[PDB]
Amino acid sequence: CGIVGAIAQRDVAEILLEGLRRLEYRGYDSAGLAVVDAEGHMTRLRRLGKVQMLAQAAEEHPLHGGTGIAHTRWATHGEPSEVNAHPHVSEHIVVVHNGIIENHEPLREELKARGYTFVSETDTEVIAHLVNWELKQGGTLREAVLRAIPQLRGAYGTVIMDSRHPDTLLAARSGSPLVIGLGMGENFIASDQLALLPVTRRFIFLEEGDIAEITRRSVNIFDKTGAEVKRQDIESNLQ
Amino acid sequence: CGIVGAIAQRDVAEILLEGLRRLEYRGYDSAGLAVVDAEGHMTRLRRLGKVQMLAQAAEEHPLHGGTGIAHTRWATHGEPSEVNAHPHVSEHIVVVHNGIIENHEPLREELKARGYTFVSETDTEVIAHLVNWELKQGGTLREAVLRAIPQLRGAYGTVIMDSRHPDTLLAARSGSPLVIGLGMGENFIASDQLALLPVTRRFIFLEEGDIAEITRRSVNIFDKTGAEVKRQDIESNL
Ligand SMILES: N[C@@H](CCC(=O)O)C(=O)O
Ligand SMILES: N[C@@H](CCC(=O)O)C(=O)O
Ligand code: NA
Ligand code: NA
Repeated sequence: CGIVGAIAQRDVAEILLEGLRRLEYRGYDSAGLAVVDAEGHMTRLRRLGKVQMLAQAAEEHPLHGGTGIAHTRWATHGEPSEVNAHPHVSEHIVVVHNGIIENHEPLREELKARGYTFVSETDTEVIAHLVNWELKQGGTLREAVLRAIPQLRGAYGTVIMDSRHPDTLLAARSGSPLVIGLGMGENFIASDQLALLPVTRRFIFLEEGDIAEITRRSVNIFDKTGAEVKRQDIESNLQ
Repeated sequence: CGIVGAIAQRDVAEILLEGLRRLEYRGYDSAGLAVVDAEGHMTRLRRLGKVQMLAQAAEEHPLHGGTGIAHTRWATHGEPSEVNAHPHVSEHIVVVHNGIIENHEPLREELKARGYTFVSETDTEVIAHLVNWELKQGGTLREAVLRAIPQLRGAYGTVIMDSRHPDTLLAARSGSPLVIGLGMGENFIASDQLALLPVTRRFIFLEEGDIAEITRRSVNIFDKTGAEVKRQDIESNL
């Protein structure tokens, strides 16, 4: 239900937690985050419960790394539990997701035949294993995500990262909002601009069907056929 | 003329240079910056001429480090030259300064007598040598600055760092404006809030006579008797 992501030189865990504090929708049930450092070391922490519980856990095990994604969940598929909380993983592929993957069943079956173990009951987890699958077929994360997204049906927003290549985040808007926040030598993404105001006031709103490749220094947006599209940045005057 | 400073986890050179670009409208003859990394390695680059010239040189000497100060100068003491541009140094003490130190002559002679060599013709350089002097007497950078400031007369603002302890910046407002910009796990300072808008919208204005010690995580403000004062932070989108 709430997504925040960041790709920066500085540690982003505190920015992600502050973003989640700004995305605490009535009835959400769990929260989690994953950060990866420059050497590809990933730390993921999830909790059934409130962002404050996650924040307290993060205080104990300080999470270093300039690339990360975080999520508050409002469960639709799978009961609230830490196992089902986001980020979900498929080895090096880490995903957070808002909305629903309608065709999760057939997809889950295909991936199971490809040798993938599902550990959660969520529709989300199919996104992770599928991008893992596509990436195995060769190409960059952007290319794999371009192949993946058409296979997914439903109303969703997702941000994906590959812990082996922590210099890029991929994001796709396909029935649920996402907005990019532009920083200086760092970039952010959230499902609501309100999450990002502490660190930037300049935004690019993704449009329906947009897939964005975000690095510390560049934002490149494409549609599903892989065509590059131009989206305007705007300065927000909200406090 | 324009001052920008930053103390962050990320490299700050780009933020400093952008801050200077935002200050060019005030006019200036030279500009410079200094950044220090976590290990105390200081890189200083100065140019007679435009910020764009400095930014170009920075592109060849990519400056790494999370603590730094930068300045555009409008010369009052000493002709425009790279030697007279700030930041000025005294070994590990590095200073940028707006305004004038009216009593620079007596202090310069005093510090010359004390063994310092002045490389520049600026009043500014006395600040660097004086803080270096006071620090030799013992204490923290904050303590040394508290002892230095009362010796200076003039209408000025200054930001000071010690490359040996890159986790703190000291700033003193004594007749020329300075504003702190509050970030998340980083803090900034400038002579004009316009310099800081790209990175934050929350500010604390230093009041006359305030001496601030700024770290990545905290801002502690004192008066000249060393008393802690509380200043209000305000949000200001321009
Ligand atoms: N359907 C996903 C995401 C729900 C949401 O948008 O929070 C889940 O149940 O985990
Ligand atoms: N008096 C100092 C500072 C001038 C300024 O405020 O730019 C100098 O001449 O370098
Ligand atoms: Na869709
Ligand atoms: Na004064």
